[PDB]
Amino acid sequence: IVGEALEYVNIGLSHFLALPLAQRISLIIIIPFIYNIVWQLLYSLRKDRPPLVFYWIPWVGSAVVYGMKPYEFFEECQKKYGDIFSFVLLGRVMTVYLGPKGHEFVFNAKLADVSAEAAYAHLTTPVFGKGVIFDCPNSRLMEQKKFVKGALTKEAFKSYVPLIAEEVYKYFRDSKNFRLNERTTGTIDVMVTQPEMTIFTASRSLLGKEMRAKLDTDFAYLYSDLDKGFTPINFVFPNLPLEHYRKRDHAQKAISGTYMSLIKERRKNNDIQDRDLIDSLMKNSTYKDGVKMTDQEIANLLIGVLMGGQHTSAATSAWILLHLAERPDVQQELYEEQMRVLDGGKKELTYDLLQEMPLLNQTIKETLRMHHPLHSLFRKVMKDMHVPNTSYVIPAGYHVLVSPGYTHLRDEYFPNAHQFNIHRWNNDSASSYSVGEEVDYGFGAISKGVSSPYLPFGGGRHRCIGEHFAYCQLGVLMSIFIRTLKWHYPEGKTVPPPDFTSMVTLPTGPAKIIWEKRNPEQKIGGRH
Ligand SMILES: CC[C@@H]([C@H](C)O)n1ncn(-c2ccc(N3CCN(c4ccc(OC[C@@H]5CO[C@@](Cn6cncn6)(c6ccc(F)cc6F)C5)cc4)CC3)cc2)c1=O
Ligand code: HEM
Repeated sequence: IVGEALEYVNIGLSHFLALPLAQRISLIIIIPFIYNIVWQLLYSLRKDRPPLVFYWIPWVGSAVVYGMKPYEFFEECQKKYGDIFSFVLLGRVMTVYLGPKGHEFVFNAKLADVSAEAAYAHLTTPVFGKGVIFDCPNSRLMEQKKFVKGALTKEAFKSYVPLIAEEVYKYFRDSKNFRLNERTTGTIDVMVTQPEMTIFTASRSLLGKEMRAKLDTDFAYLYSDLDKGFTPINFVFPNLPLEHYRKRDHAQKAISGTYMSLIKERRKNNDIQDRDLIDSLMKNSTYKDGVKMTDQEIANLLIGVLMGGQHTSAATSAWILLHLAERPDVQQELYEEQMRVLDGGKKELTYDLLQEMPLLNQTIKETLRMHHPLHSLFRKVMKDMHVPNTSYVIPAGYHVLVSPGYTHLRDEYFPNAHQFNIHRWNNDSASSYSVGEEVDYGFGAISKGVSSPYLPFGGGRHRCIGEHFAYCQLGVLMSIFIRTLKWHYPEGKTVPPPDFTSMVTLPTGPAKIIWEKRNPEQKIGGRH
């Protein structure tokens, strides 16, 4: 008889429940630890699954090392399993596909196969507000990107360039970090100066003079509040009853409220021109089904667009300054270009003249290669995906992770990849371009192929639409920096390592540089 054993299960269950609440808790710990380790070992037997990176702590997965040095993580994984592999991240299984084929597999994936908004909505909806970007169907996103692109035209850029220049000179004149009319040399932290320069120039151009004027008041503090709410933690803890989160939410309401105030006032004046992104969205934000964006959605879309461009651009100009700080040879070469194109500084900078500064654009290009702001782009897998030329199947509920920034740093695709060399882009200074066929997902014709090893602006339906705005802003900014100042490192200092745990791969601060005026007696005019 074995029925005596079935009794003994029951008995065992009872004897278990009467263990001391000390031993019983550790069992509550030690059991999932063992099952996890067992499940992985069984998972490796499955060959329609990409290799899974081993980990001890359940749920947490490889979060720590991935968070701290994702490119070094990816390299070790790549050496062991090749380009396709999975790892556990805070409850989620990420399947990484490295290299150009990975770009193709994720960026060009079927709309039915993956979802970005499913990956990203928690990160962004709390910050931007409802109804826009990733809080709406992909088809709504496609048209929003079309609306915003409508204020990012060549003629807009011609009008923005002098507005941006004015803000940069204003910042050199009035900021305590510079004060060039009073000081001929000084030390700055680029992680302090660049976010300020960035929001000032982006506000003035995209949002207009009134909105820029508000950053000169206490209202600036709300931007700082909202800004602090744009962080990776939102991936895990989007909302939780703390101080941090209420300021953020308050800020969102307060800032969207201000844009709406301006919007409603411009319409109640028939004062709707072609100045800024606000005018533009007012005139052009009706979807194809005839539904119009609400004033709230318009305001929210403004916040999203300003916030995203804030962090990518601010990090990029910081890195540019940092790399040039140890390359007086490159500052020198850039200065010669400025003198040539602007006739010794006589000519006023314009959008057309910016396009005749290939070395400057190449410098932005090379900084975006060495410092892709977003080291990992995500999609949630919605339908089972088979990985071509493999037996691999990525089951729904997984996430795919693509990382062009990792490929940016591979010697195979960029010789001496960890060397800053703007001349690798000689006669190839364009922000990006297509090597063949194009396609349109609803916001303009863009490259069909996404196989370039250089993809700072992504590709496919979720491709950036800010690239030309960013080059315009970075271009004006760096053209004025170069013409006005030389700079270098404090003794024994050099380019800092990136902080891969922040929203963007900004430098680990404080990252200080020492500036000095090229023309000590040059004064910046205007009232203050
Ligand atoms: C827990 C213990 C801790 C210890 C120390 O290990 N740890 N362990 C692990 N980690 C860890 C691990 C990983 C990370 N992150 C990985 C994910 N990252 C990330 C960032 C942004 C992303 O943005 C998605 C969209 C794309 O478009 C944007 C952006 N944009 C594009 N153009 C302009 N803006 C956009 C678009 C349109 C708009 F209109 C606006 C927008 F914004 C938003 C996607 C991914 C951040 C870093 C951080 C920390 C830890 O910290
Ligand atoms: C150096 C500057 C920038 C870089 C490197 C950059 C990079 C990117 C990348 C990689 C994506 C695709 C994300 C994904 O596929 O998951 C993206 C998307 C996007 N970016 Fe940018 N970006 C920059 C600046 C800007 C600016 C200045 C704006 C607005 C003025 C902007 C607005 C957008 C928008 C609207 C999307 C679409 C997101 C989607 O369709 O899912 N970006 N950007």
